[PDB]
Amino acid sequence: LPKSYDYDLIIIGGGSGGLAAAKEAAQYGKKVMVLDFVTPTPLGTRWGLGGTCVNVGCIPKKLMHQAALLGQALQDSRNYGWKVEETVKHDWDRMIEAVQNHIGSLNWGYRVALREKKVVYENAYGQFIGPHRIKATNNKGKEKIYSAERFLIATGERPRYLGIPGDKEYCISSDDLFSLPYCPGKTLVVGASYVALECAGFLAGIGLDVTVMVRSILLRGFDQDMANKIGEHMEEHGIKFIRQFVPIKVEQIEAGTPGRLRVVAQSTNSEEIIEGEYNTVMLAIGRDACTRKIGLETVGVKINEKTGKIPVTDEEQTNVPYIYAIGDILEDKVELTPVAIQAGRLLAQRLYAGSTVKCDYENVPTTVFTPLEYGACGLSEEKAVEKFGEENIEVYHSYFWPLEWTIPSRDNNKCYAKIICNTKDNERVVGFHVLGPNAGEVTQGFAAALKCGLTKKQLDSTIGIHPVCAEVFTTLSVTKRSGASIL
Amino acid sequence: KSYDYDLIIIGGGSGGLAAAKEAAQYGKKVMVLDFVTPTPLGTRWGLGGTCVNVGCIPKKLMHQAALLGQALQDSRNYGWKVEETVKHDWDRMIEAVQNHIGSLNWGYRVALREKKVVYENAYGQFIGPHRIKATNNKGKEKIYSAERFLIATGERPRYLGIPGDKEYCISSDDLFSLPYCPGKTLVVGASYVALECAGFLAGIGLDVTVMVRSILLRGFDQDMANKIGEHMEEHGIKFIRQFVPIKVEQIEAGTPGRLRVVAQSTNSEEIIEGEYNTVMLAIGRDACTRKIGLETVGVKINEKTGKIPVTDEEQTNVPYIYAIGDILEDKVELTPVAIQAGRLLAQRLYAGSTVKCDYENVPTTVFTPLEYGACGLSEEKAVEKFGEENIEVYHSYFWPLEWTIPSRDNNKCYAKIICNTKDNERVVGFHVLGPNAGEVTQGFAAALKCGLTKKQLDSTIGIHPVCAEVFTTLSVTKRSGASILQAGCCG
Ligand SMILES: Cc1cc2nc3c(=O)[nH]c(=O)nc-3n(C[C@H](O)[C@H](O)[C@H](O)COP(=O)(O)OP(=O)(O)OC[C@H]3O[C@@H](n4cnc5c(N)ncnc54)[C@H](O)[C@@H]3O)c2cc1C
Ligand SMILES: Cc1cc2nc3c(=O)[nH]c(=O)nc-3n(C[C@H](O)[C@H](O)[C@H](O)COP(=O)(O)OP(=O)(O)OC[C@H]3O[C@@H](n4cnc5c(N)ncnc54)[C@H](O)[C@@H]3O)c2cc1C
Repeated sequence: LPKSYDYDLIIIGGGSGGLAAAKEAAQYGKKVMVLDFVTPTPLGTRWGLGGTCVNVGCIPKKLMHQAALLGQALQDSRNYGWKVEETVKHDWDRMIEAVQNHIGSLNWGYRVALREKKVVYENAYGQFIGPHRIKATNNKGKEKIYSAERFLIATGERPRYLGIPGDKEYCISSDDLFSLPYCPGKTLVVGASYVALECAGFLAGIGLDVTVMVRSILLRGFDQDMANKIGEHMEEHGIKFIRQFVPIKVEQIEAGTPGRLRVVAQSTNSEEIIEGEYNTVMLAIGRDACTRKIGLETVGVKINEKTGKIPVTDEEQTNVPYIYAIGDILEDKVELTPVAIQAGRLLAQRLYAGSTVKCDYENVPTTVFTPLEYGACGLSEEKAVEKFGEENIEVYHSYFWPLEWTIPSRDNNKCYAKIICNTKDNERVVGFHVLGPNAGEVTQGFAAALKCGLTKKQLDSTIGIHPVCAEVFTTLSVTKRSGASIL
Repeated sequence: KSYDYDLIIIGGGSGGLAAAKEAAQYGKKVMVLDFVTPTPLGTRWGLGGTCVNVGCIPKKLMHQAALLGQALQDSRNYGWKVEETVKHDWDRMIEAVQNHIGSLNWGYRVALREKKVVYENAYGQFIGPHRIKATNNKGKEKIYSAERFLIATGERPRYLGIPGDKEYCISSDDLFSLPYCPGKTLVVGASYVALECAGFLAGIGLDVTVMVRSILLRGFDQDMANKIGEHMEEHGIKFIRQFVPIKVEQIEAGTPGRLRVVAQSTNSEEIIEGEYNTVMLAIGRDACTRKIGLETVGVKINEKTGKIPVTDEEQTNVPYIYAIGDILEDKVELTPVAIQAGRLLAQRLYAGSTVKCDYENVPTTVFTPLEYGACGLSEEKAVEKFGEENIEVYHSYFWPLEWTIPSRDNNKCYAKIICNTKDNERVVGFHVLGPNAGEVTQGFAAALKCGLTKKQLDSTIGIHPVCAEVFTTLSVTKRSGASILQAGCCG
């Protein structure tokens, strides 16, 4: 009668948002349970507690990015006086081992964090079966049913495939790459998402022959001027591109570790068809919300059956009152770990602690870890013009050259900076974009500045820090309208 | 009213060249005098100022060489097949650093020619109202008149009045061009210069020691300072605390030679002595305001400190004479600040701008082995100004993803913001000890210019996985008592 459900809250999904909400909730003394299960990849790769970010996302992605940056660091050191050979060899295996070992340490940590906070953790797949009731199936098949006063859906997504011959059977994806047991060799990454380019990037940085087949534009959604510059930088530094082509079939010329596959691709506007041979073929074309097979119908949760995303209120509530959702699965939000975490944390506070602070998904900063990092926050130049009108938007930009690059004598005028201003609003800074080293580190603070209503005037009154990249933003004086060169 | 120039600028450094260029842009006739008086050992350098030749630029570049050494070690675990120990070539480094400086020197000259600014490589001194004498290198003098003057003369490495220093010791001015590897070195003092150089020299593979009179980094937050101290000590750099040297003597000339430093305790009658190959003096700097005939024109300066008191518009007591840069009294001794002032000043005069240079919450970064960025009040200064009870301090440790594979330095990086509870917990102080601290600090500075509040900070989302994000989620205050050991195995 008065709440005798099994738990005050059940969380489907032990990833970024999941674990965040779990911990926050436990802190206010609620009986919480977290179900987390990892469904193997078509090739049978699986991993521990943590979510996408910990095992197959940010964490390992960044670390390999770093291995690539360090190779560059080995070359840069020659001119600064370190006596190193001109060509240093890299060991895939040694790397993966190290990365997987860190991951393992994180898996275990999350497990312990849960135990310590008195949160029950079942490594089982969940699916609702009826109001306030869920079924959990473990790895052996054994099932059990639990009731709970509320539910949080934090299930995340997974690498999408092409419906084409040979993919699930021969191709790998983000899920497999970070634990690959052999050097991928001549690789072909397919798609032009953040993931696509980031991986093509580190793969090239560690010495492999890489090619990237794109269907249309690079980084759809991101500022196109910037994207194109990332493209250009990648192309100038190894990575080869095949533009306007989608593959139609992949066939195994020979199994191995790695083997040899042949990819047959077709033009997206010609009847032209090509074919090439590669050791590995990574599919990085998009990801699919894990919202379909969890029996949402039995409980009444309305999801956009088209996209897979779960519409939700500004408080992360679904149509069904006692069921909430956060994370990648949300519809029209931001598909990033910190967001998932913020939502999870604040939601729990809103329920179990009287907080009334809603997660703010506006001008969420982001960074794409391509060989030349790109950081960003706010409107792209396109989306800015559209929203306020070409006439009311001023664009201040400038190239720049990292002091650290002068001795090695490389890449002058590749790094780029631009802010977007709203003339109708005291030249408010509505867009912040930076292409260059340590882009994430540079962007974080300017994000807190946009949350404060940074004005070009106030920016101009800030003094830069010399000599560091980030200062280029304190002295932007050339506008794009003007016409002046910044080259 | 028939003067030779609309403006004469003494000093072709950071603020000098900035005002020069800005003024020329509004079509005024401008002249810049820049002369470099050698170091007791006779080192000299081109156009540019302290920062270009013997400051920021070469300082950071070497800091970088030290970081790359660490990058070489870090690369092994990420799979790169590198030796355990790589040797460093001092000569090759300096040649490269000096080559960049050179290109910068030339650059600045061309920038002046192109903007139609007259450059005289001569030392200047006022001789009487609106008139100055310029003495070149050979001795030949000339006199010029101008409707207004800008004093942007900067400072120079200060010495100890003690036996053997000017004769056997090097300073920031010499180090960046040193023609030989300094070998076992002893750095005297604990200024940011002191620590930064001790830092890179150690990072490059040298035996380094640091003799300190009292506290490290006087002026900066002490909790932070101490942490840098501790980090340096734990990573090579040796320290001798509470000791000032009393005499330095050459046990044997050479490249480098061998010197013997004799030092006296600062609270005991104890005296010690050690032998070193080089001895760098980094105890402070002196304002170049004394030998420029300021009396002949009436310019009033603080005769004690050497600094020139000035208005909020950078004006001296003498209306047609202005001053910017390190020289100023109670300002901020940083290149970007000199530049801002110089630029804005020229606009105020020659363009009707009414925008004054804002010296409040100027961000800064001490490039020690573990960088330290900062902006606004220190914790100490915040407490004093608003009262212990009204100050809340949010802090946390953090561990760079980049350092996990090489498995090193867990919980060394540290972050802390100071808030004023009486003012919607405004963020009055921002301090971060970790990699790329300048890059991390720059943006939060623009935030403080906007009145960033802890609430607004909390509403900002972090970028993952990046160091700077630790600031978006500070929940532990110092008052509370909670421990902040953030990162063992997880969270
Ligand atoms: C290659 C790659 C790189 C990325 N890089 C970054 C980056 O640098 N920065 C950033 O912010 N974001 C990055 N992301 C995105 C980030 O990983 C996601 O935004 C974040 O992980 C979403 O957290 P989540 O909890 O909502 O989804 P998830 O983290 O994926 O949590 C989902 C968990 O739920 C489990 N699960 C699913 N269904 C069930 C069920 N029915 N029962 C039990 N358990 C279930 C899943 O197996 C999974 O472990 C990256 C993603 C990828 C793929
Ligand atoms: C080792 C070191 C590291 C530093 N690192 C940093 C850093 O990382 N970031 C930062 O912001 N700041 C740094 N600084 C401080 C920065 O260099 C100064 O704040 C800045 O250079 C001051 O510019 P200025 O024009 O006021 O003086 P200066 O730049 O030094 O310009 C002075 C010029 O005037 C010339 N001159 C002097 N008298 C005469 C005369 N009578 N006639 C003709 N010419 C004359 C001098 O030779 C000199 O070239 C550092 C300083 C040092 C010493």
